[PDB]
Amino acid sequence: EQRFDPSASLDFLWACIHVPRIWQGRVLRVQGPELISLVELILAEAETRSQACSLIQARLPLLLSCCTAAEMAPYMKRLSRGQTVEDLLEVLSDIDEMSRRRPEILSFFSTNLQRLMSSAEECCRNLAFSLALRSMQNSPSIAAAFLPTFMYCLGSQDFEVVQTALRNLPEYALLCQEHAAVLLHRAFLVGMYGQMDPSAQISEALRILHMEAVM
Amino acid sequence: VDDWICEEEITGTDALLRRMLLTNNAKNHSPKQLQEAFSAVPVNNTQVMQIIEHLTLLSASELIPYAEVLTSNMSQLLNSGVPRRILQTVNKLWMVLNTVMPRRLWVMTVNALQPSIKFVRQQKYTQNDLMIDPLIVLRCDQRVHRCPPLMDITLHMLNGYLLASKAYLSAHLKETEQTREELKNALLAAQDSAAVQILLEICLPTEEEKADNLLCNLREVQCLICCLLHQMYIADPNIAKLVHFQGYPCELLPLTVAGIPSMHICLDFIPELIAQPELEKQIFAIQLLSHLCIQYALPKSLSVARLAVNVMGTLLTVLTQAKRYAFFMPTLPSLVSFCRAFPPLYEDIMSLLIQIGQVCASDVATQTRDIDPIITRLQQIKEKGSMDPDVQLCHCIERTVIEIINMSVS
Amino acid sequence: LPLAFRSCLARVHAGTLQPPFTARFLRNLALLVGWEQQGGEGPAALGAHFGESASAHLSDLAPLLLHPEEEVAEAAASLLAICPFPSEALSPSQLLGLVRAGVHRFFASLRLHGPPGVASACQLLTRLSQTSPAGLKAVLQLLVEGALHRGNTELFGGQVASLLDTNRRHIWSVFHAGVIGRGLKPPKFVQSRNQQEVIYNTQSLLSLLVHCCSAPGCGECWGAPILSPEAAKAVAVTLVESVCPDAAGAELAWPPEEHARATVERDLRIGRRFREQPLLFELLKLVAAAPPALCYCSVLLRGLLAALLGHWEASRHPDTTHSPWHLEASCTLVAVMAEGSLLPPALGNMHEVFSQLAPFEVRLLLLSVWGFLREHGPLPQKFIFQSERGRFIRDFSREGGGEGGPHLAVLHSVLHRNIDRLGLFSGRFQAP
Amino acid sequence: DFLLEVCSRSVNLEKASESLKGNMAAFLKNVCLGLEDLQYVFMISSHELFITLLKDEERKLLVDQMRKRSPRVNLCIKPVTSF
Amino acid sequence: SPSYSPTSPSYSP
Amino acid sequence: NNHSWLIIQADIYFATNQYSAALHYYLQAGAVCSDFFNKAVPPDVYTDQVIKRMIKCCSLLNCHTQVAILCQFLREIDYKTAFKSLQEQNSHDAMDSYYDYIWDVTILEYLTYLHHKRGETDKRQIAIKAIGQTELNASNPEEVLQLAAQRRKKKFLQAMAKLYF
Amino acid sequence: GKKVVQETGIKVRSRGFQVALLNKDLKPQTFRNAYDIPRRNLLDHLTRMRSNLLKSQVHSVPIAQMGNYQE
Repeated sequence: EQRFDPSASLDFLWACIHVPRIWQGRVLRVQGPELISLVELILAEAETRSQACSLIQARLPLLLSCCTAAEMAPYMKRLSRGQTVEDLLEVLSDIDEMSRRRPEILSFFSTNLQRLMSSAEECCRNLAFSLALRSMQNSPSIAAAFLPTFMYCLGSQDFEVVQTALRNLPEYALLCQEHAAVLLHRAFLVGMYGQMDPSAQISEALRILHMEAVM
Repeated sequence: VDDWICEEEITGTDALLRRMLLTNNAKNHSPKQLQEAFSAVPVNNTQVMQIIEHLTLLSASELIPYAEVLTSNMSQLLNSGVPRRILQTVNKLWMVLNTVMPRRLWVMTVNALQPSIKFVRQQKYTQNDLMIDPLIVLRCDQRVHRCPPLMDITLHMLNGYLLASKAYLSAHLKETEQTREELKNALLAAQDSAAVQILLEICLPTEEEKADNLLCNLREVQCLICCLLHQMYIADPNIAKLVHFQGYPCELLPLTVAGIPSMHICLDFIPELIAQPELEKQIFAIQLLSHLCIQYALPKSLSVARLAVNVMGTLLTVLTQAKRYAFFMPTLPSLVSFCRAFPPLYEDIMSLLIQIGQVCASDVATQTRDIDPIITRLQQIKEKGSMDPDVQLCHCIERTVIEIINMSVS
Repeated sequence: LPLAFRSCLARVHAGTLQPPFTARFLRNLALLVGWEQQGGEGPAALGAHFGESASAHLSDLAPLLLHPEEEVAEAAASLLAICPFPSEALSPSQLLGLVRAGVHRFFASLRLHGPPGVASACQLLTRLSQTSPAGLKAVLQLLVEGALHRGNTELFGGQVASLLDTNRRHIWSVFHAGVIGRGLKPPKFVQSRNQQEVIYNTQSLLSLLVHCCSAPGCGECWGAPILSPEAAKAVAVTLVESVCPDAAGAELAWPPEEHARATVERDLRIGRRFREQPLLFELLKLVAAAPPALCYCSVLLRGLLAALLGHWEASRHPDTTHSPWHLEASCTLVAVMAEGSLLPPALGNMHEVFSQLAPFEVRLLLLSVWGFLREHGPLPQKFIFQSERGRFIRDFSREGGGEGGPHLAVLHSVLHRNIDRLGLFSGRFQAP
Repeated sequence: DFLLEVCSRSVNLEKASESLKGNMAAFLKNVCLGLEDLQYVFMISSHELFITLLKDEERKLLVDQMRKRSPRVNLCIKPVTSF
Repeated sequence: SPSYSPTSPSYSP
Repeated sequence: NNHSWLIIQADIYFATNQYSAALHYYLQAGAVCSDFFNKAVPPDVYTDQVIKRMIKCCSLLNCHTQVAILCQFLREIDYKTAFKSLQEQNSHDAMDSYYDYIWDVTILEYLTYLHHKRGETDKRQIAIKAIGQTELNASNPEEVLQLAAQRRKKKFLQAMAKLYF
Repeated sequence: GKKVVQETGIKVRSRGFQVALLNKDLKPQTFRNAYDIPRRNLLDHLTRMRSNLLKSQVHSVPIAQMGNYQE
């Protein structure tokens, strides 16, 4: 209901927040429908002034205060059916040279690199992390798709997998940046309830995350 | 100075209003008439509005006969529904009367603001009694503690009697002379510290009102008390050092740091306070530095923050398990503020948090546990009583690193 | 299926798959594994191996018992109760994690849902106890330790602004010279739990322990499976380590009665521990059901007996009913030692008359019990494994004076002295 | 059935007060809980004392919460075909 | 000095 | 559950400086040979080499009180390594909470001296209380001492099993 | 005798400051130093100091001298 004048109402609220007895010698919480009624009161003030945006900008502090794939098919088949370490290593390396040539081909190998991400032995697992992070350096949308396999590698029973996930932790935290709280929390809890010291990696990730946080 | 700078002229509006309104010669206004207005059992606020609004036009020399009727009816002004304008006007008239008759007026106001449970409750408070024990002025009706116009009056009397007790003690010392200087200085320092501690306990949100933090009477009382403490810390920083060595509840710490601008000198003795043998002093020093680093991000504040991190790292290896719990449960939230003020401290804070967490997981593994947090090493971010202290400390470590990561990501 | 399970559990252990979908996946997998286990033409034609593929992820499913969401925890429990173990073995890390998560789930569901809600955890713990003797020892030790913790003991009836008003209260010096401590103590920590729910929580715990302790695998329609003496020995040693951990008198044979004043503090600690936790008596009754196992609780029995003897020393009451806990503890102690066949049936029946005696007669009777256990001793080599029924048997006749030769004299003298009240009880203490 | 018949002869209904009835019905519930075979759960649940003692609304809850312990699962195994 | 903020401008005589 | 293969895996992890993994598999082998450390671990599985490598792994994880406890597992107690590790002040293993697992009077004497030297009066009182136990008296008749050592071995190894898996 | 006095410190490590300890010969000069007064009894000690200074510890004799018959 438009019973009250919006100009007098907003002026009264703004003066009630800024009573000089409250701030002498030196932030009010409102409910849901209260904040709603405030925002269409501000809108109603905007339309009754429109009969520009300066008064809306002046009322903003109060609302702030109240609130090709065909040529890669044999490589897919060799990487999927690789049983020995020799076959997996040679097909991962063969992907690696032409990824250094053509970086866009790595999107076809995404989930299969996710499978090789938690590999038991060291060289193809490190190569899987390298090729994966190279794939994610291009498209940030790929970063959320590697979250379950990265948190699985952090919480894996295999200790080598945990170490190689912790080594690539700051690069992945930089690449993802919307799941970085859960990632660094998992890294800490792996370090805390394990016997690892990921404080250097977590500190570097937190520092750089702060550096693009202040931008 | 506050009792003297009020006599300074502003714009000539008061002399103009006096000349244009006091010449109405409506001489019905009198101490007897105002007393009859107060003493009405069906009390009307309108008549006392009219009388004291007329009284504001009077000079201080001619407001003398109204002192008794103004003071002795101040107990009725706390009676749950007295309008704010009556209280503000009475405070204004008391401030006017303070410039011409303060030695009498303070005694009358102290006698008026007693709880009055008994017939008198020591109405024989003399000036000598209040100069002997200035803390008498804090033994008021206890409804004044949420009445800001009477907090102004009682803080004025408290500051005055605290100043007067020094002169009284010097006079008694010279009279009884016919060392004791050290004992007098210790008594004065302890007296001011006790006054500050009682004032800070008044600022606490008592549990009767606990079960809008900005538009309440408590906020105005907190601001008045913070102003008085700012003046007293400026007058004697040793009182601030003594009070922070004594310590106050940590709920008052954001209020004292934000509201008292002279709290930045606490960084001078926080290195001294953190070296105290008692664990509570070190806990309070770390909690105080936590808010001071947010308020003032100085290079010396960073140096003291590094010192506090080193002290916590050393006390991790000095304290026993019960002492580790009792020390690290209050001081762990200070690390979030240390990381917020100083992003270079990330490496030290995270290494310290790894060390505390790995220490505290080991004695979790030592005894059998009702909830076993070692299995729950793979947990997601949870939403923001009889549990084991070690598991509670582990959850505190996890919560603090959660807040640190959330703060640094944002 | 292995790839599908790995992808699902990777999404579970990350922030993905919000817990309603986690619970749905877990209970659907439980439905699939159960459906394959009730195998007809369906599971045979499909050939899915749901249980075998789910067995490869027990290290991922085990932390889900510790999930804060209740539906996720109970779905994980229902899955793990029927999911087969890996065909090769369980790893010690895997087995220990499964047992720890299982006992936590058991106590959590006992606290929350009561006895109806513990079925999945009981089934999982029973299956884990039958994998290996190490698994059985782990299950029993962690169950008893969790049941005797400061938490989970109320389930089984176990026991449990100064300056402002200081100035407002006050040549006007204070009357007192100081304060003794920190003022008055808080008015205790008294609490009350329902006796019925304590009884049935105890029944749930002891039924799980009996299922773990019994030998799996008609032996008559009225017979009972034999409780394994090794499992009850594990319960006995974790009882001894939980109650009296120091075990300076850990040798099984009993010392002279003059050694009771040497260990008053330890024995009073044992007695206070037994008073605070009534579950300890039930655990001794469970141990005593297997005959050789109560020999390993000899330190606990001797300590409780010496504490009771010290109580009956100082009892100035003319009768015994003014000490109800001590009376029923003496009766239960004699009943357990008779049930575990550390006492002959004639000497093991004196607990029936304990309510009709003054404290010095029952003290003398317990001293005669101490004398018999000195002369005979609770030793496992006294027990002969009767392979006909599979139970160890203590034959007191072959020991020599095993029917209480000199020890029944004090009992008969006590009956004779109080014959006006103990006359009708004379049939319980006959020679045959 | 011997346990149930001892349960019947030792209760003395319509004179046993609320204390014995509640204890005895709780015992019947908790011995139903420990039964691994569900036919035994109907064997106790079909007894006149079990129906008489508890309620008319929690007996159905108990029998469904025991039926859901080991549910019967039916699933189609023939792959889909729109022929 | 307690009367001046740490970030207050310094006085150079 | 093949203890020899678990020992081989632990040795492989120890060779590649994976000390936490090495402790994990050494404790897995010890839990295999006993029944989760309910019996004594046979000396042909925890030989002096295996206990020494567990000592080295606990040293390189800065769990120095665990080093002191594992030093007295050997046939002759290695007082040199225990005294060297107890002097360390960067510990990650709940230092005074593990003093219950120390049954040797000499190590506790060194701990009391070390806490008195550094002014750690509370840990000094804890160590004095640990020495002041009648079951830990060195003049106990050689079977009370053996059972005290065995029960502390069982409790400590179960604590390490809980910590590392 | 009287030539060997021991004082200890925590010696806070960097990753010369020290943390003081509760000294046995603390000798709290509470009537002469206001910093020695605990907050828990600040008001009672305050009014005791006020009574002491105006016109209006002891009995901690070390046991062997508290029953001095001849002295």
